[PDB]
Amino acid sequence: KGEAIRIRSILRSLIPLGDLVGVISIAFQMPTIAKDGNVVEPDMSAGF
Amino acid sequence: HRTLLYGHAILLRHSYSGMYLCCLSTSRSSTDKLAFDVGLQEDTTGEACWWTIHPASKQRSEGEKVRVGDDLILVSVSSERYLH
Repeated sequence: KGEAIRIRSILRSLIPLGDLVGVISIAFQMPTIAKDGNVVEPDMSAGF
Repeated sequence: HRTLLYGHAILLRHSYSGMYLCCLSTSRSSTDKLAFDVGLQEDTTGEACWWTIHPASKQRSEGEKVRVGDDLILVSVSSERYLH
């Protein structure tokens, strides 16, 4: 369907593959247990 | 000698070169991403060489015949963009 191929082409033009790959490759921040080992969970309302 | 009606798919042929106005798939546009380049193509087959006329303002109506001196909006069939 020419409309479907057009939509896919538009989305591919909008979003490069490398950008998605890099964002997926972006690292997280895991909680740490230090200073007697109490869990230090990073706040998620500010995190990735 | 059919008459141009707004919304029809028109074919524009370059008088000198003999090719037809088309929307090239190449993207030379300066950081426009979704925009293409307008050029000339030999083969008529394909929706790229076909353009649709749309009224510039409210004086004209969809399906009405086009008149001399009117302003136009040309929409490519393949890309669904405008001659900008």
